[PDB]
Amino acid sequence: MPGSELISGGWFREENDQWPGQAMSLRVEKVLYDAPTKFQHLTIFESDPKGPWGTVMALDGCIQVTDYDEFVYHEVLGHTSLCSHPKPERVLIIGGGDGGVLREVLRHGTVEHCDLVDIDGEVMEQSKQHFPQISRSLADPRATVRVGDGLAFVRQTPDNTYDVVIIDTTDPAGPASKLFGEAFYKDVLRILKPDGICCNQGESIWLDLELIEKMSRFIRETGFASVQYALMHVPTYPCGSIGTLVCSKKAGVDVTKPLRPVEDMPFAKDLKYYDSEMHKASFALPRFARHINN
Amino acid sequence: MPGSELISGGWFREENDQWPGQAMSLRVEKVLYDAPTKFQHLTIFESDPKGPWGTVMALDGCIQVTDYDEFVYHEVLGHTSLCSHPKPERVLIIGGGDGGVLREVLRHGTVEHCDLVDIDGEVMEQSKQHFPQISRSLADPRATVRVGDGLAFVRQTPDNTYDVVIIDTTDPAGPASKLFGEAFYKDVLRILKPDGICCNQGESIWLDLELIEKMSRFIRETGFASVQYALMHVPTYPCGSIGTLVCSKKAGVDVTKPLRPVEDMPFAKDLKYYDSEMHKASFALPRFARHINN
Ligand SMILES: C[S@@H](CCCN)C[C@H]1O[C@@H](n2cnc3c(N)ncnc32)[C@H](O)[C@@H]1O
Ligand SMILES: C[S@@H](CCCN)C[C@H]1O[C@@H](n2cnc3c(N)ncnc32)[C@H](O)[C@@H]1O
Ligand SMILES: C[C@H]1CC[C@H](N)CC1
Ligand SMILES: C[C@H]1CC[C@H](N)CC1
Repeated sequence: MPGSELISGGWFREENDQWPGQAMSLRVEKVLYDAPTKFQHLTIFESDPKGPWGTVMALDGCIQVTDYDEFVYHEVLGHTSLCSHPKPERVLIIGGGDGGVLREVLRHGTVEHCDLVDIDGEVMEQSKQHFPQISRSLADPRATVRVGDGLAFVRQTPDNTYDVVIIDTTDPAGPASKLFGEAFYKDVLRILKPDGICCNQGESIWLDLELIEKMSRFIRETGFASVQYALMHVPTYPCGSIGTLVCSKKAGVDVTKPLRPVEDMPFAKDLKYYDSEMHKASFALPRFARHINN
Repeated sequence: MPGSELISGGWFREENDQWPGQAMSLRVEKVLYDAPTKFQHLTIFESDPKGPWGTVMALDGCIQVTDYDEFVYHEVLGHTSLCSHPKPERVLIIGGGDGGVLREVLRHGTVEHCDLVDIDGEVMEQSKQHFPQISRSLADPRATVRVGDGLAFVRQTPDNTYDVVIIDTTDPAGPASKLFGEAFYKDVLRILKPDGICCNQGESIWLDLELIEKMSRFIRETGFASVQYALMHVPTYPCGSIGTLVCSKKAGVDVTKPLRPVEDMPFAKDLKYYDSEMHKASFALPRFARHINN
């Protein structure tokens, strides 16, 4: 479990045994906050003003968000799931304490309410202080923001409660561990309504392709009718990309083409990454990973 | 600018003023070569065998190739350009002294001859010694390999010589400098046959978007009828991606949909990244960059 010692000689170095032998490094202008939380080690620094990255957040030594590229993952998770759903009115976010996916969910006019549950209340608090453009969602009249374990939350929730569940979690080492398990997905399937859509933080085709194969297999077997992995460019996640498994409870749904294209909604031109062309492209995978989606 | 000092404390750190404030880092197991060439600083190392990267080559401190992900860029440049041409028989490769694009170009049955011209004979020599799976192509009877400057080579070539020109260069700092220039593209246009295609090493949408905008405009200005940027995933290039400008001399050519799909050719199944679905997907650009193609 990495902590403060990743910042050394003016650089943050993302050394981790979850990706042995490589580390993304960012020069540190100023550390804004660095402390153990009740659950994780949280570090926030201002990176070199000569580069574009701005403020950076890491949890247990893993880069979470930067000012410069945070729009990609937030938009892809928010809009790829909601544009796959016929009328998403009630949405649950597990994790996502920075507010980024919530910001994108609330651009949707169909959404009446979004619950957000993150185990670590300090992520919400520091995101409010140091990433106001990411966390201003947390104060929305349509949001509830709860501190708690996501596994316990879904287990306490009634059948058929949500239209969309978005699992925006840290990596499997640390308190997100069980959120990558089959028993959790089974409960996710149960709290979804019949036309339910679920997407997650689905890890890397370069480093975690075997995990991605495992998850897509067991999520289909637990009872989701379809699962398709969407690939996105994020320079500051390990190896420059991350994906999301986009899962439909209802059979005969094609999540790879937008059901409700964002281009018909008034906020499409505000987005910096996602549009319907990017939605469709994100499901095309390099030949070596294409078996995930075939 | 950078040399041997990029290896320190068991690690290679890709620090460079072309991407200020950031660096990919790789643990070094054994240094295999590290010395100035006639033109540039060449570093070759075996990376951590606990990680997946294998052998790594850097020029002037910029990572050029690793065993693990070299297939992406070489497949994309070789096949996106050739599959856009009705019958590519003569091909020129500028740069490319590692052999990788050449390996891909020679899979095509239509190719009768390929000239490859790279300024650095030592790159070719070290590629044969440390990267035999990349450099096997250099001895092919269908290739003529030259050590020389690409600028002078194209200036000395007759009009209408080549079906395809591929410009596989290092970054603009160092001997590739003028290969990013409008004078060079004028000559490239002149040496293409009337249905000629050109593609290049087109840099990063995250770090070099203004350069990509300028190049795209001047290449159209010099008389290419169209220019489209294809985006690809390469973990070990800065920000984890790179692109290629795919340029048609003839009007009426849509390079973004394959003219000669690879799936109809006998080697398609041998590829590890590229296929027609990936080709089409490569031209969908995040909103913030999409003005390049639209
Ligand atoms: C910051 S968010 C990812 C950054 C891009 N939005 C990842 C969050 O997952 C939370 N997380 C990790 N484990 C859990 C559990 N078990 N429950 C809820 N939230 C969790 C963790 O506190 C981070 O804030
Ligand atoms: C290694 S190759 C890129 C690695 C992915 N194939 C880049 C080559 O560009 C050559 N290069 C740089 N400048 C020139 C000029 N001016 N002419 C030809 N080749 C050049 C340089 O020697 C590298 O071998
Ligand atoms: C959102 C989550 C942050 C941690 C990364 N390693 C993977 C993606
Ligand atoms: C091929 C070329 C090598 C150096 C990188 N910065 C860009 C891509």
